[PDB]
Amino acid sequence: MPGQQATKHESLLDQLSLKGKVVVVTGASGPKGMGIEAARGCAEMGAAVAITYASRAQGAEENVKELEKTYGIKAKAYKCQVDSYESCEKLVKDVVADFGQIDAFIANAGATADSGILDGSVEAWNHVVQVDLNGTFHCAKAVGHHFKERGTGSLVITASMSGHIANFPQEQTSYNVAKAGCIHMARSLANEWRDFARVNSISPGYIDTGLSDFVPKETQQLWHSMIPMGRDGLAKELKGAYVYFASDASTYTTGADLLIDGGYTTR
Amino acid sequence: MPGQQATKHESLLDQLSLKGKVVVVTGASGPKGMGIEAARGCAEMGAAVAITYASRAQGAEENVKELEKTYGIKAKAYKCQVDSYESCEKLVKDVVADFGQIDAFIANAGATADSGILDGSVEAWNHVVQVDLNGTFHCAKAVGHHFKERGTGSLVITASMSGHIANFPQEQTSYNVAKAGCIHMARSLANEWRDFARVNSISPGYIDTGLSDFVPKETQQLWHSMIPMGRDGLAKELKGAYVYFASDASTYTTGADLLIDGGYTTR
Amino acid sequence: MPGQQATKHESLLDQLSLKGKVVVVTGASGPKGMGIEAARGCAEMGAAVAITYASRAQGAEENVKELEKTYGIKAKAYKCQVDSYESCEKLVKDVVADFGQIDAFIANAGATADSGILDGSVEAWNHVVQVDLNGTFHCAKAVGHHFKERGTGSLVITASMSGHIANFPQEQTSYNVAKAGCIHMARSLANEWRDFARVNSISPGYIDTGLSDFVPKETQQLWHSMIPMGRDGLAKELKGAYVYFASDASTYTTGADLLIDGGYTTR
Amino acid sequence: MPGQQATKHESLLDQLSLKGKVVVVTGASGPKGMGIEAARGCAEMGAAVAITYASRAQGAEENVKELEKTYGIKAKAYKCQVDSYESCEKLVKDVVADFGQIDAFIANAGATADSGILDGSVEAWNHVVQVDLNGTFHCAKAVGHHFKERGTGSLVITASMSGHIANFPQEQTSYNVAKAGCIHMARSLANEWRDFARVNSISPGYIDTGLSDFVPKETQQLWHSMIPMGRDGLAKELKGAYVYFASDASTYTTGADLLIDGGYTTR
Ligand code: NA
Ligand code: NA
Repeated sequence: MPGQQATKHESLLDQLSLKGKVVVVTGASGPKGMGIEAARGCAEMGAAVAITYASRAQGAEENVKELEKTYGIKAKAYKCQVDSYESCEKLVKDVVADFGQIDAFIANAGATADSGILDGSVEAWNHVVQVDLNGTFHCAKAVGHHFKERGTGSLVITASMSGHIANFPQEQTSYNVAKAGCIHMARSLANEWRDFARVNSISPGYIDTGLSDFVPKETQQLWHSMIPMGRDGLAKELKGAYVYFASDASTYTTGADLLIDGGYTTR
Repeated sequence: MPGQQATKHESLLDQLSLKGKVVVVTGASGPKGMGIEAARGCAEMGAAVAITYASRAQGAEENVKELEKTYGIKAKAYKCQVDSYESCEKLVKDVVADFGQIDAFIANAGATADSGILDGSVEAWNHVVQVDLNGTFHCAKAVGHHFKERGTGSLVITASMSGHIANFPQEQTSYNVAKAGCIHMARSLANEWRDFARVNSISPGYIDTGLSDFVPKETQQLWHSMIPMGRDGLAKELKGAYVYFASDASTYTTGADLLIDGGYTTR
Repeated sequence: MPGQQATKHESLLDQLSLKGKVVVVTGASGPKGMGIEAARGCAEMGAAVAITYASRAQGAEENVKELEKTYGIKAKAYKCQVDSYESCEKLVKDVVADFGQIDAFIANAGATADSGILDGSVEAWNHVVQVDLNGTFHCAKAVGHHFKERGTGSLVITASMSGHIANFPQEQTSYNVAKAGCIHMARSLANEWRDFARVNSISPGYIDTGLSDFVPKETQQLWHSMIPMGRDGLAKELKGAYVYFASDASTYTTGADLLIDGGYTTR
Repeated sequence: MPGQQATKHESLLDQLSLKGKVVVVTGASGPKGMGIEAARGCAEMGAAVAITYASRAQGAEENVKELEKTYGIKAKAYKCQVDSYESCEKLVKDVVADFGQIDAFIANAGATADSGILDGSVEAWNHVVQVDLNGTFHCAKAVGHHFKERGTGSLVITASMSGHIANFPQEQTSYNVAKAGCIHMARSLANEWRDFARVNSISPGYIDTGLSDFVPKETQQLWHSMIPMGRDGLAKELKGAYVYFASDASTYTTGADLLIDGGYTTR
């Protein structure tokens, strides 16, 4: 396939449709996460969906059941520890073997940092990066081989607004740096794979996935006052961006990043 | 504070659907241009579409007849000179009476520059600025008032990668600067209208709109060798983005810019 | 006459030195301010300095007297209404008639905005854009043709972080937009003037130029909490950057922007 | 002590002076490299420099010899392999002993890649990030502690234009990614250390330092044609920027990036 071409579709619903296509989502283990909302939308467009869990399959099995029944499409759960290259390789191999191919891959590494560099140890730095950055790389490396052979593919990397600015008042430089590396990785691979696959990143701001409770009333109040919208966003508001990049609705969009932060980076 | 709330739809198809809504597109009087494709996509989403045209009511009318016939929705043309605030004002006055409302407004003004500032005259800069910058500003302000009442709205500003880098080898700083202004304008307004409307910008790259003949095949190859995908975009590859921002599929995205340049900015 | 080569100087003090050179500063006209602190730093470098005043020439005369009696260099004042091309072109014709040449040009457009797009009028938008955006275009266009004849030059445009972000809680989109246009204008012009001059820009944050008394203390305490340095900056903190771009200390720096905001945009 | 206080000097020269101060440069073992030129510039300002070498002890010795001859300042070389945190911890400890203190730190971790993500091995990715990104973190963390101890300090991180774009036609995503994290490391750390030190980065473009390995002549022509200035930069053209961020001539500038690429990123 001499380079990636434009969509032969004039119809918008056809550009968005993922019938006959396969999409893998590394998140998709919880009930209201960025991951399952990515799987949700993709399934809604008619795509067979593969989803991964880190250590506990339970939540991931209950999602596969939900995705099948509600959207009536083939879905399966697989284990994946993005921080292990062997695990991500196995992921791509088992999926391709079960689904026959992989058209789009949505990677998501969400380890958080709990301090600044000075207060934090080296191990803790290394960890957030290994998982958040090296984790995304493995995903890309593992699936990029598949894409090059098929002469097609869309890689969607979940970054973060934290890849653009540093959150306040929480100190998490390790996390912000791995996220920025993630954003640029999207631009660099977009170019490296320019003949066969598209690469884009989405940078979400504060999104509630059900763990808002574990946050002090003050802390949240301060954050909201910096978000022009004045409220956290929801994962279901991130489903459109994911399908948008995984489908043929962006056949000319590669190496791009879309901040979904309620306007936080506007100030 | 709060301000704007998340979509009421869990379904992504319901998020994109523009049924029961009004969207106006400027400069959509051509066959295969960024403008019409933005109206086609929206119309496909089942929405009432109002388009505009600078001069010679020709292509606009045929588009109107064609948008109603293949999509079954209400449409209507309107003569508008974005470089005039009175004309935009009148545009939003009329549309609002024939359609009852405007939910989304897609602003487009692509006058171009054929020289640098040293070679161009002051008048040549004034014209590109007034049309491309002040015009988009005329659209925003005129619709802003309307949105501020209904407590809802989405303005999508069609910027350009030229607002990011300076094109080579053609000299067109006036055009560049203008678009840059539109890029940040949408960012500054996302903040200003945080209580009632979302504002986002799309930065297209080299889009073949059926006028490559007016450009030296030598120039194209040079452009092509700087575009990772090695080709020009097609306005249809842009409809998804316009529809993405103008609908309930992006209720937490305000102040964002999406580059659709085949990867041009990547290098 | 060759092109744009690296400095012939190995010593840093030699690259910074503006001995034998002529620099023009448009903002200086008062005892304090970004403009005056630029002239002083350049003068301290041994340059011949020409400064401008919008009117109320007395203040510009005072400064001229100071520079010459403090640094022992030659200096003079001229009137320039950056919003008038002819004024800027006459500004260049005069300086050169009296100085013989212009090596560096530091353009400053001071127009401020006092409201958002909705409350402000079109007249108000136009003014700020004409003065802040077009006025800088006028400056560059005026000094550009001279720089082209000599095969050398250094244009430094004073932008603002407002061109990077939207100030909070005051609404000043026109200003922010004009400022964005200016950051990109220096990028685009760095490429346009690539065979003869360099073009860079400075994006200062909150600088105590002498009007903090007007801004409510409550508002000033809010800004301060959003600046990691937690204070306003001082114009003496700008002269370092000014001589940097205007002197041979940056013969390979062109098309870049230097943020001096106390880490404001960092968040 | 509201965060960081502005320079007490009004004189630029007095602000640029580094007398009574100590600065360390990570890799100044060559004759015309970025680091030795940073070390000269600082010396010239009257600083006691402390350069390091990974293994080139003899090379670091010729430099110390020279730095002491021409500038008659105190200079000592040390061995440090940035990918080792232990080696950076003992770097600081040692310097603090021999010089009593460190006022400015200039890190320059620049190992290269030579291939893209698909042809490259996992270890190859790991190596570049560990030295270029984790290497830089080590320096920041090792010296960070010391800065917080004196409530003063400047860290100048040498990133790279590759941190902004992706080099063409050579594939080096790992390098670009590591550089991207370094740029954002500077902003995030600027915010983290807001109470005792500034942090900034320089993103040089292509620089002829001494060795640019074996790259076909035709590729080198390709690079030059993408550099508006049309030439490689020299390291001596980078010294002004290093001294700028290292001294008091930049007391309100923190969290910023300064591109020195002959205008490459401009396009
Ligand atoms: Na570029
Ligand atoms: Na911010």
